[PDB]
Amino acid sequence: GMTEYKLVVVGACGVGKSALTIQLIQNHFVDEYDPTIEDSYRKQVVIDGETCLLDILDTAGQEEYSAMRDQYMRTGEGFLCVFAINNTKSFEDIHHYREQIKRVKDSEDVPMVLVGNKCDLPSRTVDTKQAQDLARSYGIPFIETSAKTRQGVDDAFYTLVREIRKH
Amino acid sequence: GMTEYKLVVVGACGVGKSALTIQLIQNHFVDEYDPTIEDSYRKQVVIDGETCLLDILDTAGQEEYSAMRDQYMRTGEGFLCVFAINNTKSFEDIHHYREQIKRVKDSEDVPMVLVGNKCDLPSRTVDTKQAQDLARSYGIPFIETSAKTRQGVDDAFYTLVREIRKHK
Amino acid sequence: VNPTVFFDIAVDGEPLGRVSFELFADKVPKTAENFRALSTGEKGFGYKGSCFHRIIPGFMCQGGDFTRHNGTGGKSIYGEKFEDENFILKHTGPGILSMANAGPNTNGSQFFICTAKTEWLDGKHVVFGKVKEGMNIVEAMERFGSRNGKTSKKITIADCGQL
Amino acid sequence: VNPTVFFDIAVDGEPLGRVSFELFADKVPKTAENFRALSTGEKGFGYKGSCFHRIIPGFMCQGGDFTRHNGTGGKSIYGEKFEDENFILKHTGPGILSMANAGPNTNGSQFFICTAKTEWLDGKHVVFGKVKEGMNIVEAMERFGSRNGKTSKKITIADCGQL
Ligand SMILES: CCn1c(-c2cc(N3CCN(C4CC4)CC3)cnc2[C@H](C)OC)c2c3cc(ccc31)-c1csc(n1)C[C@H](NC(=O)[C@H]1[C@@H]3COC[C@@H]31)C(=O)N1CCC[C@H](N1)C(=O)OCC(C)(C)C2
Ligand SMILES: CCn1c(-c2cc(N3CCN(C4CC4)CC3)cnc2[C@H](C)OC)c2c3cc(ccc31)-c1csc(n1)C[C@H](NC(=O)[C@H]1[C@@H]3COC[C@@H]31)C(=O)N1CCC[C@H](N1)C(=O)OCC(C)(C)C2
Ligand SMILES: Nc1nc2c(ncn2[C@@H]2O[C@H](COP(=O)(O)OP(=O)(O)O)[C@@H](O)[C@H]2O)c(=O)[nH]1
Ligand SMILES: Nc1nc2c(ncn2[C@@H]2O[C@H](COP(=O)(O)OP(=O)(O)O)[C@@H](O)[C@H]2O)c(=O)[nH]1
Ligand SMILES: [Mg+2]
Ligand SMILES: [Mg+2]
Repeated sequence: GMTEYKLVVVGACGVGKSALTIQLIQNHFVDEYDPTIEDSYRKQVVIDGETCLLDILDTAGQEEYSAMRDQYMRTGEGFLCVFAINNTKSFEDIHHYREQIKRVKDSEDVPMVLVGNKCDLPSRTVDTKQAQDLARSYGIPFIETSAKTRQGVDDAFYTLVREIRKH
Repeated sequence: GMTEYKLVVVGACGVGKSALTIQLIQNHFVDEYDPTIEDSYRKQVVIDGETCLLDILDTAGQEEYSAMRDQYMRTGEGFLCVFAINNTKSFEDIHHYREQIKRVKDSEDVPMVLVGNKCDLPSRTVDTKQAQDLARSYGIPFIETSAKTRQGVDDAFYTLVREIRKHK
Repeated sequence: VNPTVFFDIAVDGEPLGRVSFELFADKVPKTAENFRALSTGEKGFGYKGSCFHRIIPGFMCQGGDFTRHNGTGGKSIYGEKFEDENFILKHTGPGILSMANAGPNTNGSQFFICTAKTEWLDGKHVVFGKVKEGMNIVEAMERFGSRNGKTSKKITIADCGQL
Repeated sequence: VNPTVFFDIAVDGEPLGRVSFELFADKVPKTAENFRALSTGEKGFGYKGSCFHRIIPGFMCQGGDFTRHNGTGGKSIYGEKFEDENFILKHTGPGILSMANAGPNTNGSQFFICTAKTEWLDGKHVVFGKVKEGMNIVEAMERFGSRNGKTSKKITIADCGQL
């Protein structure tokens, strides 16, 4: 039987977590804002010649519920830590996310991938070097995506699966 | 906020796990056989004058998937162990479920309630004192229920919540 | 004086019951009038025919999207969005009626009815009413909710107006 | 020669594509004839208009309840249920067409199409066909499934018949 991979998409609100997930699962774009309470998806794929089953938890970034992320981090295998290229606070929030997962699962080597969505945007506030810098300290990759054109969507999720296989 | 109780309904295929749960949640009796894959429900209730939130997992009784009960047994807080009073085999399956839950939870003290369902049916093969004896030997309550008439439906779930509170 | 409005709720088209609300026009006259006018439809649009798209047992029932009918739309009688009027009233318990939003000053037509105390929403959503009659119907709506709010049946406002 | 049948699949009324199946009348003539007759509708009833009610990514797509349209019903051309013809053929991989049931000798009209190898169903479900053309339609149907099989859109057999 094919292996199952439990991926968790995290990040602040409106950064595009659902827009990325729906593009992967449904191959269409959600232009309207439908804020997520919590959603789960299933998708079978071939990554590097192996058929595998992706279990994807799409989470809510509302700060009021930041104390409740412990449960889904204890069950998840890999984490797609999403900020937006035009949201400085979302960049600063990634530290609390990583420290949460480190403490929840009791490890410093947890598969993660940094995703900078809204690459198509005609603005910016977060540079790519600082992304790769924090990524080089944790030991994780970085991918720029756009759910409107589907750029980098497949790459983002597949890189995280490859990171789980190493652990 | 109100306390949330993670209840799991277990037992052989076709004993009435889903019928019991849907009566609790929707006050409606499903007379058709819709075999469950997995289903979760929520309901807020008042038990002994305190409001709480029931989270109920409806499980699959198929024997081909018996080695896959591990994850839901680890996260569940209390277990409704259902057999049908007209199905001797389902009563015998109860022992295997309890042994699993003990083995998965690494404990002899797990909040559990034994439920003999379909007590509206005219021809039982498991006698009430027989299930009462097994419940006593387990140190857990026993309740006869009917998802068709709603007899003991609220009682079974509420008694499970009371068992969990004492476990605290 | 505080007006009173009613919803006639249906489940998969079958009538369920009437819920009435008192609208605190004495504390939030602008928010209350928006809900009142949308309940009567006197502006040419409103809640009649729309559904409750989100029902989370133990917390609240949310509805009010009559423009898109997917939980992302809705509009007020003052335009697409209007400002938070005030936060005098708080989410003190079941039956509280309050405005849904997507950030500060984004009130439209989406609302929610509390089925329990939700004090972490105080200062963030404008409370403007409370269930007067028919709290049992709101409790009955919870039979078709779920953990993330997806409903198992179509819960609609078959009729609505002012009492 | 084995007969061939087609399904025209629609998603919320929008056409998705045509799937065709070869039915192994040489190995399971009674089970193949049931599925063939239900596809044409020649007995006065059959699959046209019925939906796929259970889709689980990584495993299968299940449909065929044309009597109750809720996953509990369906009927064969020999009565409500008929016996297990044989278990010669195995669930060897994607595209396999096989009969759903509720235990031994309860074949009705519900069927399933594997999207992977499901070898633990061998000897328990009668295999009687395989996808001939349009496997990618079946794969596209997966995107509307879920862990417990509930579908996010209505997947229907908009039309069907024998080629
Ligand atoms: C972490 C899980 N989780 C919880 C939660 C929390 C708790 N508690 C928190 C409180 N602790 C107390 C100190 C002890 C105990 C533990 C328990 N279990 C849960 C649930 C069931 O786990 C799955 C929630 C919650 C809420 C959101 C996202 C995730 C959430 C969310 C997203 S957007 C929004 N909220 C505002 C939204 N905006 C729009 O809809 C916009 C759309 C587009 O533009 C117009 C239109 C809006 O106005 N409302 C109207 C108001 C109620 C609100 N929706 C809603 O539904 O929240 C539901 C809920 C359950 C009350 C909160
Ligand atoms: C434990 C969870 N779990 C799984 C499962 C299992 C696995 N694997 C098992 C195999 N291992 C490999 C060798 C190692 C690896 C781990 C992974 N993840 C899962 C899922 C996603 O966890 C939520 C299943 C499964 C199936 C049932 C109940 C629970 C199940 C179930 C109930 S009734 C039935 N099955 C037969 C059913 N009958 C009716 O529908 C009746 C209706 C009324 O009367 C006419 C009509 C029927 O005929 N079919 C037609 C055929 C496929 C079949 N449905 C179905 O849906 O199975 C789904 C699924 C996912 C393939 C199996
Ligand atoms: N320009 C642009 N907007 C995006 C992109 N991804 C998401 N958005 C917008 O960001 C808003 C919020 O998207 P959402 O998926 O709900 O983010 P979430 O709250 O983290 O799940 C939506 O209006 C989306 O249209 C993107 O790649 N480019
Ligand atoms: N007469 C009677 N029938 C019941 C009762 N409970 C369940 N059933 C029937 O038994 C069958 C199986 O019920 P179900 O809940 O789906 O079994 P499950 O696999 O344990 O979930 C259904 O047709 C139900 O209508 C009951 O208390 N009385
Ligand atoms: Mg989202
Ligand atoms: Mg069941």
